[PDB]
Amino acid sequence: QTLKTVCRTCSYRYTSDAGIENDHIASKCNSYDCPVFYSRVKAERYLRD
Amino acid sequence: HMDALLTKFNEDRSLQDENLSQPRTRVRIVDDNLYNKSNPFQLCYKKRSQYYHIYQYRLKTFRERVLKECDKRWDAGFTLNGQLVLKKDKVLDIQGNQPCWCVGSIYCEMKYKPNTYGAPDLTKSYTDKEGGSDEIMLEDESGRVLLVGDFIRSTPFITGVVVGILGMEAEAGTFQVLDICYPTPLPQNPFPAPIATCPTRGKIALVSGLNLNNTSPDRLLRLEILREFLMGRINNKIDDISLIGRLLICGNSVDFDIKSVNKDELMISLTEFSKFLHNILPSISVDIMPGTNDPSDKSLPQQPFHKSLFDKSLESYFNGSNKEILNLVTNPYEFSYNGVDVLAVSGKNINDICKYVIPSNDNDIEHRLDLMECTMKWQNIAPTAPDTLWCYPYTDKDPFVLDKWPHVYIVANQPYFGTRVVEIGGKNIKIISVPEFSSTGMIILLDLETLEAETVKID
Amino acid sequence: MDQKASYFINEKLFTEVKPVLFTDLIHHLKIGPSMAKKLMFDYYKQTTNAKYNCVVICCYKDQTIKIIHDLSNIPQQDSIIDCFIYAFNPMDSFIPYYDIIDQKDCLTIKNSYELKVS
Amino acid sequence: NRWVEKWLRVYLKCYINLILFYRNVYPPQSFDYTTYQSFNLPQFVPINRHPALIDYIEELILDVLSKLTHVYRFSICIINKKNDLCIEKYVLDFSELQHVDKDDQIITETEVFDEFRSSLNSLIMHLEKLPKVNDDTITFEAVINAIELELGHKLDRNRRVDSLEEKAEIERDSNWVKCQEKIKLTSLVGSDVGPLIIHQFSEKL
Ligand code: SF4
Repeated sequence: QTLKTVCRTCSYRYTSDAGIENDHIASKCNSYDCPVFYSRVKAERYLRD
Repeated sequence: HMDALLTKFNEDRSLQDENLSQPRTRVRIVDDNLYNKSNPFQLCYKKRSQYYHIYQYRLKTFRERVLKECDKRWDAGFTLNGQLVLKKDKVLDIQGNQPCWCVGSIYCEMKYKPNTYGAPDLTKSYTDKEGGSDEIMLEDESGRVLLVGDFIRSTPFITGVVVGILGMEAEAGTFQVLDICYPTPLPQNPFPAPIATCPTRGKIALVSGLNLNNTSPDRLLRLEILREFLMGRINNKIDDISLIGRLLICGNSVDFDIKSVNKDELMISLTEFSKFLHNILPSISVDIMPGTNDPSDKSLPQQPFHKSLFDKSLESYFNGSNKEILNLVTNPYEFSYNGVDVLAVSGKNINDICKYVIPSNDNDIEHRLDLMECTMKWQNIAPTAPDTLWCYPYTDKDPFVLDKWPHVYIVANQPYFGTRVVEIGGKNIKIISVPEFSSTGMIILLDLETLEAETVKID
Repeated sequence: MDQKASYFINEKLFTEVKPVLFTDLIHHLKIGPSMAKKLMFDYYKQTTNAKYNCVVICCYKDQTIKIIHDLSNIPQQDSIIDCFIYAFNPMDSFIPYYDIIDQKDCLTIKNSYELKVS
Repeated sequence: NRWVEKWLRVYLKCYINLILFYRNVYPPQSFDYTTYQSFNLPQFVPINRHPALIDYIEELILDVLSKLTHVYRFSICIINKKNDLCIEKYVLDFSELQHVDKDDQIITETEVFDEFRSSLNSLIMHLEKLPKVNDDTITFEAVINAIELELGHKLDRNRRVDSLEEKAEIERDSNWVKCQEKIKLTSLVGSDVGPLIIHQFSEKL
């Protein structure tokens, strides 16, 4: 949830001020190089268990 | 002192004229809710990216829901000098100068005043000035329109709020705000009166969560010393026991912060919670719910954690008694007293809106009291991370803020106490804002005799 | 003349020093809370060199229930009916430790649904 | 055993840091009443967090518990900055221990925590009942009156050391020095639980 907070504050530059649609755009960010993105990848690797 | 002399004066109650090896049992509590329904908010036993599909599910479900009411429950098109109020939601034909019912959802300003890998503060520069401006944008997923008027700040329809707006059009961009719409009332679940041999029924919504860090004794104080005995030994001579019913905590079972906690300090506060609950369980039966800072999914549909809140002395009671003296219930629950349906919220669902994510919609108890009035009225997406499940989040039966309306909603953990009652066209709803326990408690009786609430200052 | 209670309070006060909050009295005697108020008043009345005094809860309520720490003052409870005396403390602070106690004898008001072993 | 020196560690943590709190050797605003410093405390003991200092305290307790049969009396010495003279000497005991016997019976967790809570509350009582004048300029040091010890020579005799456990053990014998060896003495109620006889008193000047 802290990673999702970081991701939506990062993705605020593409919404105007909206916050409820921030979750899907935060989940669909794909950098090869971002220092929180891979931790969120393995976080969502955990939640399938 | 003369305080002792007051005890010397009051020799009339030698023993309160109780046998005192006779327990006078008070309540004939019905609790129709417990067994013969599935709880919608509860987990799936087979179950035991997510948010995206849920947002369109809320939007479409409300879209057919309020699609039934733009002329059935609101303005006739014969008025407005025959300005067409036909059910066009898209902004392509909103530009037609006759004002239609603009069935859309406001997502104008929702971001965070308090907080760096993603560089948030640089982005948050755009948040502060634009969010501070209170201007309202309406989105039916087809386009934004401007909103001005008096109800911009007085009526707090902050986010996820499907409304139909009525104003003299006068520009394609903007309206004034004369009227809003609502979902239809899912109908009156019958409030009973047991008129023949009236029980003088129990009246309780007491605990907002005994917020209990190990780090402070003052939160440990005002539990187990004034409470567990107001329910039974501290006496209003003797009517307090007659009013009190079955114990209701709402969230906040143990306060802690997740990044500083480990195994044994979690069991220290959970076994002292077990001490409290096994102390009060002979006196008053209890209904328990986790969900904001006690262990949870941190979602509104949240699986309540059995077998962890209790020591071995208390662990075997839920095995022995299935749901009667205690059962694990979720952050929302429909407690129904043969049709006195009441809803609970642990508070986080409205407290994040009230303090954490609010730059706008502000003209502070009398402001924040009406935010959960709004969240009751639209039955909508309050929080920022809703329903938060890897499997079976919402299967088109169980909205986290549901569609069947209660007679009282419980929300918790506010700064001050707030208790009003408002009547709507569907039913009557009493507003319950029980404060967080370190903010002076203000602990409350609820309902069910003449639908009346009574707080008492625990500090 | 119930000094049968008073010596039992005397060991727990003195021979070891863990405070009684309420529950030792109800465990020992199963007397009424009004009678427990009378007993604690009697202990206060027959105090001989208490190391420190207790503070009371107040029976007069006015939609307030406050442990008195402004002992001289009358904190919003001016037209006072009564006080229930408890929490006699050796220490600086009033904290007990909390424990499961025998209650099937001691429960003043029982459960609306009595628990079943099943 | 294993559980019994955990209880001794928690009891000495409560005893030591409570003496540190009531002598105002550290500022009281750093202290907060709590139950968790790495374990379960019997009472709410005012503990400052200060991880160098709590490292020092659990260090000293793991030093004293390392010997566990030479010690018949752990104690706390109180020294002013002004003089090295003893201001108070708080007495503790390791007499008739379970651990020396290594008896499995009896656990009695609630009963041993009950007698520990009693001895802590007695320590509270006779630590407020002496007054507060010159509340700053006080310090802390340990003292152990023990029946049969000398370990400090284990640094010597050209030993070759290989394991971290005995690295710790050489730190235990390195940290302890025998000193050279009354005015007032006050009573304290000790714990009288069966296997853990802790007959604890106090000394004044
Ligand atoms: S993961 Fe993507 S959205 Fe989140 S902070 Fe990094 S770059 Fe921004």
